[PDB]
Amino acid sequence: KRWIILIVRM
Amino acid sequence: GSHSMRYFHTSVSRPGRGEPRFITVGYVDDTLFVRFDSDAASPREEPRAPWIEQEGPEYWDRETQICKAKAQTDREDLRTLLRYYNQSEAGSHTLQNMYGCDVGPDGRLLRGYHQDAYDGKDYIALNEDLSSWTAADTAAQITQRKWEAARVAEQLRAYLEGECVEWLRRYLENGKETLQRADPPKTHVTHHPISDHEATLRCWALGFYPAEITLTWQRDGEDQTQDTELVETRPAGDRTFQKWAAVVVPSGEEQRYTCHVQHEGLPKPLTLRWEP
Amino acid sequence: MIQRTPKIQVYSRHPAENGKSNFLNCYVSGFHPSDIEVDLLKNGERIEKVEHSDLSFSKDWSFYLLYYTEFTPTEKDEYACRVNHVTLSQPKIVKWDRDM
Repeated sequence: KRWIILIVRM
Repeated sequence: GSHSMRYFHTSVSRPGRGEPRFITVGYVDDTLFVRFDSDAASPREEPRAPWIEQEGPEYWDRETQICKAKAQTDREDLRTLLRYYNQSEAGSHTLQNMYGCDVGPDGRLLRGYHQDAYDGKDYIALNEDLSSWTAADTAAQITQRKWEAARVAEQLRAYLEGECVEWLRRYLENGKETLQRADPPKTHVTHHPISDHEATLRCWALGFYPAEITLTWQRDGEDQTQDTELVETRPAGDRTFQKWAAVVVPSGEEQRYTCHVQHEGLPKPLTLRWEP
Repeated sequence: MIQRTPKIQVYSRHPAENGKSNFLNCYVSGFHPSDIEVDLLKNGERIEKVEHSDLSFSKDWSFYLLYYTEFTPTEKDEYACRVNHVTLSQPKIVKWDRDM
């Protein structure tokens, strides 16, 4: 099950 | 035993040939179970193991959206990193990301991971405490302060301690026929004359799972570390792995040499000799 | 830009028995960047239907790929893997040796 930020940019 | 789940992501820019290619794969231990490729005809995340096929359509919808969203953020990050490193827009560059968790035999988190690399070099990595970062250079320090301000590590920690471990335990139960079965290596020793005074002894290990294994040659019970040729463990193509270790021995000395095989699928570490 | 040249192994899935169906594998690993070209060869000529694994990478971020095809080995047919990479001045050819 994948993660995603619930945006993250470098 | 202990188990792991990992998601790997690669984005490769190709100026003048469209948008960057994005490929991501998921593993449990050494078993691939999902893949996504941005260059596929109708890109979706696809199953690559039988025990993940039972997940319902909304599992596959959410997973596909996450891969697509990740593909987009990598494209923006690649443009960003060109600025951070004062680089031309004409070259191809690479962004890699890995995250996941390790759990012990009782299924509790041993440690989590989240790290990135730019052009094959470490860029920024979440520390084992799951709350601070290690930045490799001053460009990565820019990202580190953006990520500290957004509190990214707090969300990663919640994920790595929560869903990562929980869904890994689920996958381990559903695929227990394979994920919780170690296949021991089939082992033998081959003999290959080189000249009148030398021959190669090759110790084989075939058809084993998982990939972790140790092969050592001893001569008079002492490790022949500096003179043993050891090929990288390689995939057979059928879930199992292969490896061999070789040593060049003076002819007539063959029985001074022993091959030692340790694999988690073996009750005792094996010891093998050559016999004509 | 760091560049790492691929390691190459050519081998079969099962022990080679002349006349019996098998799989020929070319495993390229330890390379960067990720662009690479891999051909499996039969008697010097390129085999047409070769599948490959999806791009993945190791702990040190170097990439690895498995190219493979169904084949039936014989005593006379020669098999090989041909690899080209930015690190190589010329395509490297590695012959299949059923004892390696």
